[PDB]
Amino acid sequence: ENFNGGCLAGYMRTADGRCKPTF
Repeated sequence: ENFNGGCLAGYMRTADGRCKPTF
C-alpha cells in the first residue's frame, strides 16, 4: 500500500492535481 497524494510512485501533484513526472 501507499498513498502520497494519489500518484503511482515518483510523480508529483501539480497545481492541477495531475500526477506529473518528478524526474
